Amino acid sequence: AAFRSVFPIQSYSGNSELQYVSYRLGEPVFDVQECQIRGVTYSAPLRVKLRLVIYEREAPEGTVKDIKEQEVYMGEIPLMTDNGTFVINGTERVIVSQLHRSPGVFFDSDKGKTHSSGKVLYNARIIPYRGSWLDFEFDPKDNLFVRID
Amino acid sequence: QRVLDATQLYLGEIGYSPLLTAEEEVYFARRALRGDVASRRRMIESNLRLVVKIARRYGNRGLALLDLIEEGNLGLIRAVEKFDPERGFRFSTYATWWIRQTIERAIMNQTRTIRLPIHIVKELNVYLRTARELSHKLDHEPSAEEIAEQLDKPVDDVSRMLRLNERITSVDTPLGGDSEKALLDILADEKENGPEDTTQDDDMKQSIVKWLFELNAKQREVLARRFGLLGYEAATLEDVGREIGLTRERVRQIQVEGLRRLREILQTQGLNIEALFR
Amino acid sequence: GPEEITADIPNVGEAALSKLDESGIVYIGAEVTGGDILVGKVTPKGETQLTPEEKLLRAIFGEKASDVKDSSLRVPNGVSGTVIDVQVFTRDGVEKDKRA
Amino acid sequence: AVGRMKFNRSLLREEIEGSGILSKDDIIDVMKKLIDIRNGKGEVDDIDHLGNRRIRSVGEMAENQFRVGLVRVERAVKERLSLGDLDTLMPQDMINAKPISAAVKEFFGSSQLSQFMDQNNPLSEITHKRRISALGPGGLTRERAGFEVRDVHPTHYGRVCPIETPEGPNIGLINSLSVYAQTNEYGFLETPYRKVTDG
Amino acid sequence: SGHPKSRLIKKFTALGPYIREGQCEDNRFFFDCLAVCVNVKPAPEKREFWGWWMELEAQEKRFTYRYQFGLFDKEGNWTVVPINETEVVERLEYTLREFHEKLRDLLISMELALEPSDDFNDEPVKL
Repeated sequence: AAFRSVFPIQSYSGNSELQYVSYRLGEPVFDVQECQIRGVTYSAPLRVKLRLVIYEREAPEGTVKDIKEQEVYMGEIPLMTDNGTFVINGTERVIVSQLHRSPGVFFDSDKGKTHSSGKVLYNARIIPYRGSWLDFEFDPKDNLFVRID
Repeated sequence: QRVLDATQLYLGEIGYSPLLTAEEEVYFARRALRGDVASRRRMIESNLRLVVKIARRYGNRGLALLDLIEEGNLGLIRAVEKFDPERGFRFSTYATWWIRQTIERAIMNQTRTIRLPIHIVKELNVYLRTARELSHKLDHEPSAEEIAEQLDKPVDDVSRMLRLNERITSVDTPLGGDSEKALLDILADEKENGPEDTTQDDDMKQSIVKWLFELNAKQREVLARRFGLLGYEAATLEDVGREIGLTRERVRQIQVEGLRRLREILQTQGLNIEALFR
Repeated sequence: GPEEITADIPNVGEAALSKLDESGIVYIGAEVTGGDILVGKVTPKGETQLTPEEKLLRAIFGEKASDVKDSSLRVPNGVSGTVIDVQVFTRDGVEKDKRA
Repeated sequence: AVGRMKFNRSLLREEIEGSGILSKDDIIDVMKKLIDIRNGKGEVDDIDHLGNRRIRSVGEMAENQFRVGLVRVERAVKERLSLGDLDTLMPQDMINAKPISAAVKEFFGSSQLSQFMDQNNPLSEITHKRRISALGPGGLTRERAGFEVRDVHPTHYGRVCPIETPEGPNIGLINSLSVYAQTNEYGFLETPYRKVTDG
Repeated sequence: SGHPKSRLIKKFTALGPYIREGQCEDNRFFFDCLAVCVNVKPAPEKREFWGWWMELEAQEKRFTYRYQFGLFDKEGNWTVVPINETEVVERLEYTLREFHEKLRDLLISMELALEPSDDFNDEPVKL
């Protein structure tokens, strides 16, 4: 999901595009006992198979003159052990699960004084998982005011 | 009324000069190199956008953006200082060298808090480029031994140059995540003695002076000028030979005699070599 | 220079150096307590320029000055345990001693 | 997918999926619903209600950090690609391993939620792993946590323990998951119930 | 001054590398265009230029010009001596004519007149 989200990366309309093919995870060189002793993480490397395409000139959606598949490395993800723990630098860490507010519309009110008359001012709020916020707050004169972030 | 941050004002400002054509650039340089300052002003004032374009690429190093822009400006001033129109070349090709190199030397100079020289930073960048190319061959972090293998250089040299890439930490950052404990709470003033060692030294000095005056005069004057202790200077056996007692061998003799008397005097107080030296 | 590891540490007697082996690390199973030397680490230093009281002291006892200072890993104060494990790591190229 | 589900379920649409970005009718429907909420028809929500609160976990937050590494690798790849050449160069030098490793190690090494396992029991290990904290990235802090999210809710029953939270500055921000409390496809805490039929 | 007289020097500087600002006077402006070097070999300071050099006289009726040719010496002056060589004279003439066209368009944009002087008639250029 993350790869097919961010890939393919293309150039600045430079008739070249870096696309994603498939990935694969390596074997850990150290199991958990040896890597708790050794002080290193318990990780596994991802050899991502990539492919660099080159669109031709005078070819907006013409063919590619040059494609080249090359299995590249990047990063090293720590594998979760058989109990829910990681080994990070010799220690043993637990990623605590987080409870956050659900993205989407959210019709909160105000319900405070906030006016010196006690009128309530309803405001929508559109939270995404990623992106800019959006409110629609009312004004005390019954004006509807957007605000962005 | 512009919003008054330094970057927006500058980037809005630099567009107030039309970019020059090739014959235009050559004519302005012809006027400039014979000492007409207006031509220099026009040539430097126009190609500021070149400096922002070149120093755009050098972002997100140690220097902030406007520092990179202003250091490229210095090289641009150097470039119009030494441009030749007689080669017929476009000015951008010649100035690109000067601006790119004087931002590169800026990042090599003004980044590290402990200033490493140029050649050490180029040598460290050689090794970091080698490690970046070596990481795709063995899919782990290349060691100091691995870089020393791939460059056939000694392992201690590459180890030293990588240890000179320390990324010197702050003090004021808190530790443990919770914002209650920075390095000022952890670090101890190591050069300043506390009151314990500072009173041991003064008590030892007074005890030494007391034991020396407990020793007879001819021995303790030799042992005083011998070490510079009792308000004297630390003199040679040849020096106190010519100064007090003419036989240097007898000065050694009275020194050994005084040292034996002081050995007895110290051990009468129970201070043996195990006592003073654990 | 390099901080060595050996069991010839200046200004400490045999009463603490009994528990280390000849390779400067303590014996497994040794009942150590508060203040004893676990790992004897000599550290080099230079430009001593002794105050004349310590010069007179080392001349009284005939003691030599020590170019190596002592940064041995000793037990913290209060804890008295039993050494159950010694793990010796070494950078490649460095020579392992008898213990490693 | 979750935001679009909660969206189209909040303004009463039959679909539960669609375009992840907004559209014109989305904003117009939110405006009309807010207006009707002013006129009386429709009621306000509440944040503490656990139909308005997800559960992020190691997969979700780790994938978010992986995306954060990959957008910087996309910036560097667009810098390498359009500038300079074409080239017949191979895609082994256009990608630097150390930003992605730096991002994922910065998460797993020291985030707010990457904590040591308090390993002095079996029980302490389990109740460290089954922790539902509301701090961290995208979450509030202790200084501006009002008396509402500290509080217990009539929706906590069967999802979150009401008697297991550490007292102190973070009371009811470090809630613990109930025994049988599962987790949805989307992530809101679901709990088992056995169906009464006719009688 | 006794004219607009301050916007016009800005229009001349916008016209291009021709106006010498320090060589201007009261109701009299200066123009030269260094175009052909005498040699490539020496220092950029010591490279003398084949170029022209004209002065002005400002009236509210007309603008007055007197053309001269010659070289730009190392001392920072001009001497009226033409080099008998065809294509460099064509270069000086062509660049001079482009300058005069732009200047005539400029005084057109201020609705002024471009009159030659009484001493323009000895210039071998076409204008």
